[PDB]
Amino acid sequence: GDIVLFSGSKHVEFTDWGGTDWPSAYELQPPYQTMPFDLNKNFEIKVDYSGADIVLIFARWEHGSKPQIWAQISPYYVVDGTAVFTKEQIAKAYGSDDFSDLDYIGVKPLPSADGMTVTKIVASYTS
Repeated sequence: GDIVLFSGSKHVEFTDWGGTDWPSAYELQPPYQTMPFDLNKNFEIKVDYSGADIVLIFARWEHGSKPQIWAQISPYYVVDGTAVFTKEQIAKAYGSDDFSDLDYIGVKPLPSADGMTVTKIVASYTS
């Protein structure tokens, strides 16, 4: 299956690492929002974007003894203005493919004069 998480034209301005705030094109908080795709499946996240380089963040906030995970990943690869992020890649960054503690998923730009525009985000299942 292919699951559209967003389609349209979402623009994010972010011209440098100036502030402590870091704006996103797309965010999910699994503990708080019903999920549009199944993290347990072998998935890839595909993002059609332009204007800035792009990063996917899987994060777990710090809770007692467990540290904050900020699994920021560059695309597994980019093709044709589409970034592809894989579960295996995400898992390697996150430390595991156990997402039972996952607090945050964010798609974010790196600094850009023009800002980043996302047109489509798709989760597809791979096997």
